[PDB]
Amino acid sequence: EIVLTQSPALMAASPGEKVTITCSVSLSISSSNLFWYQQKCETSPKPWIYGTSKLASGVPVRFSGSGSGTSYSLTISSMECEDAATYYCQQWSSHSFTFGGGTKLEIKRADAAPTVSIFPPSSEQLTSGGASVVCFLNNFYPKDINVKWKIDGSERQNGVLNSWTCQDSKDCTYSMSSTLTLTKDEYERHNSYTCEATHKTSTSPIVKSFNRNEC
Amino acid sequence: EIVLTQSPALMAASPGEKVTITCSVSLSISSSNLFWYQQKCETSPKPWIYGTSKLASGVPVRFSGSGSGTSYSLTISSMECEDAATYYCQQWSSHSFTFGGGTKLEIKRADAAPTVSIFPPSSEQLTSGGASVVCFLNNFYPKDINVKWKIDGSERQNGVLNSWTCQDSKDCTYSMSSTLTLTKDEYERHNSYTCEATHKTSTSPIVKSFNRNEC
Amino acid sequence: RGSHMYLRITNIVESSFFTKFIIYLIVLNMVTMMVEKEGQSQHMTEVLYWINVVFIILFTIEIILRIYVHRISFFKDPWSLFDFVVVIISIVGMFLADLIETYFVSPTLFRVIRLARIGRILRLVTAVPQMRKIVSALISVIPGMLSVIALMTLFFYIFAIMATQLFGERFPEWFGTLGESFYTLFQVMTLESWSMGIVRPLMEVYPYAWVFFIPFIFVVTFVMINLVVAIIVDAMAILNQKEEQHIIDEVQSHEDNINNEIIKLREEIVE
Amino acid sequence: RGSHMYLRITNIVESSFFTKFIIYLIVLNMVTMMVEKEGQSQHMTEVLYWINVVFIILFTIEIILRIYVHRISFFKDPWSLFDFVVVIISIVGMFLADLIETYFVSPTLFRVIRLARIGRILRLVTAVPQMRKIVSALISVIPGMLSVIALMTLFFYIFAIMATQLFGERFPEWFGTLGESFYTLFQVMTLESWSMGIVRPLMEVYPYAWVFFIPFIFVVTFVMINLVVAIIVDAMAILNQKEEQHIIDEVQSHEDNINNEIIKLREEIVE
Amino acid sequence: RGSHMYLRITNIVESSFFTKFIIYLIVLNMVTMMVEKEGQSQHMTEVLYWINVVFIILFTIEIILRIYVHRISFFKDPWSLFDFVVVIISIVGMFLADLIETYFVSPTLFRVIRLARIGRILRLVTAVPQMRKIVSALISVIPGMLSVIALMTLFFYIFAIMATQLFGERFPEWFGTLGESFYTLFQVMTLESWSMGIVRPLMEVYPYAWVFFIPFIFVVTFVMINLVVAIIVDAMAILNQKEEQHIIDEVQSHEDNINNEIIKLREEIVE
Amino acid sequence: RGSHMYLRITNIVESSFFTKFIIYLIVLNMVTMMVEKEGQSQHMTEVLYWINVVFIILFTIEIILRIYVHRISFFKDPWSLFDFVVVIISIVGMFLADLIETYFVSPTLFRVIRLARIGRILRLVTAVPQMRKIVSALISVIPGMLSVIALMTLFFYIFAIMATQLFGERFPEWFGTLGESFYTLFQVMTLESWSMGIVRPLMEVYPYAWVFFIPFIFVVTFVMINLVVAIIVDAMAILNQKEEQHIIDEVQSHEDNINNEIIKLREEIVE
Amino acid sequence: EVQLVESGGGCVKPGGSLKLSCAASGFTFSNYAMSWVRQTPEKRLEWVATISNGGRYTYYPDSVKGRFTISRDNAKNSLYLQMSSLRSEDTAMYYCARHLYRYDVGGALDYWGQGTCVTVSSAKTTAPSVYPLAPVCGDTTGSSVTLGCLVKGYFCECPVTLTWNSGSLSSGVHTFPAVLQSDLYTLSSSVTVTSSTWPSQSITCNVAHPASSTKVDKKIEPRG
Amino acid sequence: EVQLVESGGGCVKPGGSLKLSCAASGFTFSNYAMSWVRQTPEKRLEWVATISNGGRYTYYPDSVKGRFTISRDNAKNSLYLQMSSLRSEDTAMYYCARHLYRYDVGGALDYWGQGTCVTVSSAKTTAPSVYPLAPVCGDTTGSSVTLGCLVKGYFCECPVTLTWNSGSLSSGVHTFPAVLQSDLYTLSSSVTVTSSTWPSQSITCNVAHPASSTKVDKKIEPRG
Repeated sequence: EIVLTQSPALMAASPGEKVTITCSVSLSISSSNLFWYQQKCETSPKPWIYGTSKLASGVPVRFSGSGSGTSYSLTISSMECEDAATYYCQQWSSHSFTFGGGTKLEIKRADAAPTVSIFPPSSEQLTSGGASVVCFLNNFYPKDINVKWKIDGSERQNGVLNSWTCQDSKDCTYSMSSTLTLTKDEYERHNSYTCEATHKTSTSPIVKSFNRNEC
Repeated sequence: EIVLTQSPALMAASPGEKVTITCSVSLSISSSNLFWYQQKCETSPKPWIYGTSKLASGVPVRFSGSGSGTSYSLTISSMECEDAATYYCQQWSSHSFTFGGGTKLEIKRADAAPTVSIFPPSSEQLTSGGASVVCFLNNFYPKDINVKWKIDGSERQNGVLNSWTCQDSKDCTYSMSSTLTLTKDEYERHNSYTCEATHKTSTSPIVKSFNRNEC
Repeated sequence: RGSHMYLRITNIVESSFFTKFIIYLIVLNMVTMMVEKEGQSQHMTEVLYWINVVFIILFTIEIILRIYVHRISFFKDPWSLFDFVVVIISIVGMFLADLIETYFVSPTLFRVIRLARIGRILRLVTAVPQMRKIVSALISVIPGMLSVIALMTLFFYIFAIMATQLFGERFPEWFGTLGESFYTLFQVMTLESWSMGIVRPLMEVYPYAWVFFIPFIFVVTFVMINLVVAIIVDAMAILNQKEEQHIIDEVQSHEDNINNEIIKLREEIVE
Repeated sequence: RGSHMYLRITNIVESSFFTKFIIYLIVLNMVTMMVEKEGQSQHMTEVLYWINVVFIILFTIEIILRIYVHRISFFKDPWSLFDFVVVIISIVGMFLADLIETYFVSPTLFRVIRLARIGRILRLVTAVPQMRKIVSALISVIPGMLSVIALMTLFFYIFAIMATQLFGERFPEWFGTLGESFYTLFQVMTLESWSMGIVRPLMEVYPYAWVFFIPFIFVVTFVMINLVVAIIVDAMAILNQKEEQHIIDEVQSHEDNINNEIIKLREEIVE
Repeated sequence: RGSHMYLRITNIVESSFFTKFIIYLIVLNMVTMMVEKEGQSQHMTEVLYWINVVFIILFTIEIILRIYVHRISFFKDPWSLFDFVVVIISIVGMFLADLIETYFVSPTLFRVIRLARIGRILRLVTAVPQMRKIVSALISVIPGMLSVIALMTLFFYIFAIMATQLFGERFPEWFGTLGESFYTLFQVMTLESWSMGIVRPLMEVYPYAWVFFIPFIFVVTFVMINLVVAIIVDAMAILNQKEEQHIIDEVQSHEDNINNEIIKLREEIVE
Repeated sequence: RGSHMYLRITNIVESSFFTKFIIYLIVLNMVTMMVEKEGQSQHMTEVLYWINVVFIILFTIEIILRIYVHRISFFKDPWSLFDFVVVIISIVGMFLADLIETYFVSPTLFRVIRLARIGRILRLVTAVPQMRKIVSALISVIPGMLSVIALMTLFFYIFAIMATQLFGERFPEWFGTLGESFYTLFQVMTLESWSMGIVRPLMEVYPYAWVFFIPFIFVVTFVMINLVVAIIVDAMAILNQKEEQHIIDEVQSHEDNINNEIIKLREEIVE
Repeated sequence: EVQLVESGGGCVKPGGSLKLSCAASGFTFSNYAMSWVRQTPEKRLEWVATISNGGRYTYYPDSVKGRFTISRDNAKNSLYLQMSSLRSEDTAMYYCARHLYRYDVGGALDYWGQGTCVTVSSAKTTAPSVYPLAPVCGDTTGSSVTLGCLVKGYFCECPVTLTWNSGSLSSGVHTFPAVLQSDLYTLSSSVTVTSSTWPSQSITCNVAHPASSTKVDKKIEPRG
Repeated sequence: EVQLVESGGGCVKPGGSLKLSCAASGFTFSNYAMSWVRQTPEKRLEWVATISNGGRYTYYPDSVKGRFTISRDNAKNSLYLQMSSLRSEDTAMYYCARHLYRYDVGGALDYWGQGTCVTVSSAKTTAPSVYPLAPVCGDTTGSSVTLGCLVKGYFCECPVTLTWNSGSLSSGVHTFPAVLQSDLYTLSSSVTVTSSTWPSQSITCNVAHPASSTKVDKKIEPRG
């Protein structure tokens, strides 16, 4: 019934920056009735601020909240990698809970070069009638990365598939997998394979590669 | 302060027999203050009767208890293999709990012949400087069994070791292991090994055996 | 014979013997209603059937006797009127309840026809003169309370409206409707778990909820106090009115004793 | 006409008919305020709007009539003054509350303007003569309580200071501030969960906490008893004062009856 | 000697000294019954044995003295009769309880023979004249309550029958038998957890259960109020009856003072 | 000058002005004791120090004035004696508490020296004549209660002995010692959680525990009722004694008015 | 601990019906109102039902009124959501959540369960083809080696689980979100380990897909 | 569920000191008195301490008076037994147990924890040598085969644990009670399985001996 809008939808804050995210309410509400939640990657939301400003039990005192009426905010005085999460504001009125859209905090960590690994299919997939060559790119940063698949010289991007982890909240590096799915023969009549992973740390691509006559 | 004595210490009841076990108290006590517990093999005791006669929640109604003053009893109207357990009476007075010695119900199941298996050491024990030949006797009944160890013709009982499970409460068969521990060379200069397991089902011993030139 | 038999029968029905006799019959019937138990012998049930039949016919002739003496006045004494109703209900509860339940079958009647038992307990009030006295005394207090009971009911209605609007949005199990609020305010009036059970949980959400319920407690306690004080001073007024007049009567006795002589004291001068 | 119409209109407004007529109008309006429900037809809402408009104009002419008869005295009877305020509020609550809430918008007014409903309930006290009587009786008791209520409040303040200082360091939800302590001591005075909920948990930490709260209970119970006894003996004093004078008046009647003859009894000797 | 020694001994036993002396002996014996403790020295136990032996012989001669003066009347004053019983029990409790428990051995006697202690506490009522006065005053109130206590008991029985039949099928721990129901209704009468503990759980299953218990509360509260009011107005009747007669006595004094002169006022005319 | 200055100063100290003046000084000092807060400015603390110093010297000259007028009688009025003690304590609490706590250092004194604050609150009773009146009235009721309070205390002791022996073996947290049992029986007397919290858990183990506590409740409730009734009828006796004599006085006035004429009515015959 | 665990979920057809169950522990369940909250795949949170602490009052948005029914059993300490006429809109993670305040049917949700997925879809439920990713014969430096597991061709997002060596490898693991191919999901996971545990069957990819009753424990065998 | 879990235990020297801990769940811990009960190696049960529900009263037999001290924290929902001047008499399984009735410090013990072992002994704590029992090369009929695990040379009876294939083999298992050799325990276990899981490392003997901080997961490899 009451919509909550959050700004920005994504924020990229340095470690040690003061961070502020805003929740705007389509009607004036009591500050006792606005709440904040933190959701980490693929876990349930956790309460974070009770009313506008009372931190939940165990929330680092670097967090604070302030606001009244139609406008509210959550602040971090100095962001840490454990703060990288989506934050939802929430209100209750009438007999309905409504939530804000969430704000995802990216923490702009320092760089890391991708540890790149590559895998031909196990013969179980060949006996399943096909192939999927896989490339892994662990603990890189930033998220922005190009993965690039060549198969006996020519690129064959037609079957490329990509999935990223979130910022792992261990050190906030990203990890990625890349897969090129192929037919039975599009594997068995080609020999040399590469994921030409080029990254912000590595304008020379890592070009992790294998040959298919040996294994 | 008040001793509880239980009779018998062991009882061997057929399936379907009415069973009665007695708890005798060195002083008259209130029937509200005498309790019974059932302990299965290597689990904690469970309450079984509250006061002299009120069954605990989930106790089969084939159980009953009766008594007063200095003498109390627990009865099973028709014993089942799941009843094979130790039963403890207990009282409380002054500010002390006291327990009876327990009565172990054996259930005299029908026979079963031992499935006999035998094992030479793995070379890890040989590199540990010794040997232990092991014999297993699974799902036999009764408990009474002779295990008998010969090592190139002669018996060498000097290192025989035996351990029995209880009645397994799955079907109330017994299982046993037997071990003969030997020096490094008392293995390596002898070839033929046997546990001459003879049992009430098997006046011909099972003589499960191996030779040591092959493995 | 005739009106002389009526003169004879009145001197029985109004006797202290007949009054006491019926009291013991009620006590004995009440005792028999304690020995019954679903888990009993069939022959015990048969014997109790015959005994309870004896009681119902024996109280039936009592009612007929009392009607025959008191006649037009019997159906006007509320006590005799109650005893008549209870005899009628107890006939139904033993010779037509089966004929009722066998057609208008309902699981309520197995619980409603208990009323034939409860009514025969209440006869122990109606028969005992000391119990009629105390019950009529208690009933006579009720008319004097009606204005303060009406006041309390109106205050409760006002607070129930407010409590529903203030707290019922978030604590509906306590205030979500006018009937929820009436019940919860009655609990609070009895002071039963009023703080730990109701108001402290409310103040987790409604910090000033104490500003509602503590003034409420004062109001209902003050009205309850004055209700009880009114009953005290009413009963005392009934007393003092008698003490007052007895003193006036003796003052007027003294008026008579003296002034009837002050009359003589002038005609005694005529000699 | 003129003062003869005033003489005519007074004989209407002060009539028992007009008094009773207005009571039924209040009861009917109170009933209509029960049938309203957010979940209702628009046409039912329109009909209830017209009906409530009929009531507000009908009570408006009643107020004007009462002002026209009682005039300068109308604005001095607290009962007539209350009825006037309620009519004014009930006009605002139906023809200007929208004009208010559309500018001074606040989520309190959706809860405060309920007062127009609550006020019209209270007219059922003001109109009924028996209810004015009981309410004025209750109010007249309040001045006599003020000294003992002030004493109880001062004792509460003293204990609230001590209980905050003794227990508020470790039980802040109960004693951490003077206002917490005032509330918890009021709970203890009502005996509500006083031991299992407060003092036994306190004695987990403060073994002699019973030495605080049990003397507190004795003090507040003793003051509450004497408060109620004072109300009883005050009301009895109002009675006994009348019995006393009625006896004196009859003693002085007897004084008259005799001494006016003791005069004659000497001039009757002159013959 | 003889009746002159009896005349001498009466002037001792009925003295204010002997009355006070025995009170202090009871207080000292009561104090010694506080210092005893299972965990004490054997020699302390021996010394306390001798001290308690001194008390029992000293109260024994007191009883014999009181019997020797009051004789046939001693065994008719309930107070002297109680003191005699307590001395007899206290002899048994120290020189035959072993001979009893060594044969009629029972774990009740270790709890029942406490009665010899409790009885010697109660002598502190019997000896103190102010305590006999207050206890006889309290006992004298009991006969006036019997009719209203009987009424309350009958109402409780009626509700206990109904509550067992209505709720005992599913809440047997509260209503499953007549004795469960009697206990739970007594809890409800005391208002103890009546809503949060009983009736709200009941209304989880029986929504209209409030229609049973709230009328029950009104009935038992109303009967309790009238029970207390009866005690008040009875005690006031005992007062007012005296004020009344003292006024009549002075009216009859004034009757004497005047009418004995209205006699003279005619013979004074004979001259 | 001299005794004429004493005559002047008495007409000040006993004036209604001086009485009222000191009341307002207490109220203002009590208000200043509310504005203090640990979390405050150092300069606010300095200002409050000077203000509180002004109060203590200003009440000091009040005490000296009252001593100078009332002299030997000042140290005999309990009210003036209390005010003197409070001034002495409040001097210690501001000019020697540091000198005390700096040597006899104890974490109790940070809690005990609060007494200087509490005493200055209680002066609001001692100064206000209406509050002295109500407090002396309440105190005067206490002597009449002592016999029934002693009776209740003895009953509690008897039940505490029995409850310790019956239930304390297995419920020591409630009855394991005489002091546990005294506290739990006091909770039961207040009816606080008496059934759900105490007796129902007991009856899990001691089925007949109801036979102890329900008779206990009846006894303590009956004694509490008669305690309150005694206070009512005592206060009424103080009233009725006056009504009685005022009627007798007017009967004796009427005795005078008439009999002094019945004297004349015979000497009037001598002519 | 206060704990909530949701159960039920998995695939349904449109128009289908499903009952979620939540088990409560570590608190007096009957003292608290309870809510169900959706999280849709674009991670928008949406509250879908509330029930009072005694169960006598229930609240819903108009998105689910009459389709859903919240219920509770205060003796079983369990909370239920019946769902009916299910639609692709209802594809979400459903969280059971406790209210911050006792008896309060509003305010905030202080504890949330782990959730259960619901996938309202026509498409055929299918089992994961699980393929080892044996590392390249090459540098293979043994001081560390990257190992992988490929979990392919299943449908519905979850309930699904992957684990390495029964969870002893609770480190060095990076599990990648499932992503569609042609109507079918592909998931994969990476673990990097020292040769002190590889080559051996100790590197088991423990993976389960209860939506197709499927579990396997494939081994990342040494390549050759 | 009502649950109790004891913790602490293991080996101590005579005269040593040890604190047992019991964690309570699923009931109002502060409403109940709690007891500790020994079970000595000859399986005699012996109650050793009781504490009232508020902790204010504690009870002991004269076998342990002054040596033991029972305590509780009603906020942590935890029960403790401090033990001191420990003797070989005190070698037992110790059970934490709840009383049948609330506040009752007597009566009966309605729920018992799993127990913790205490081994008051001078002898040196030692780790289990765990040897596979690879089956004989012979009949080996594959339709079933007996497999074994040998757990040898450790000291103190428990805490010890053995498990087959992380508990997936919750059937066909027979674990034999530990028995002394020369001052050292030998334990063994048997599992009989169809060749549908053997030969493979799936037959892992999962065994642990926390009293020597020891865990291993040895494989019953095919014999040759």
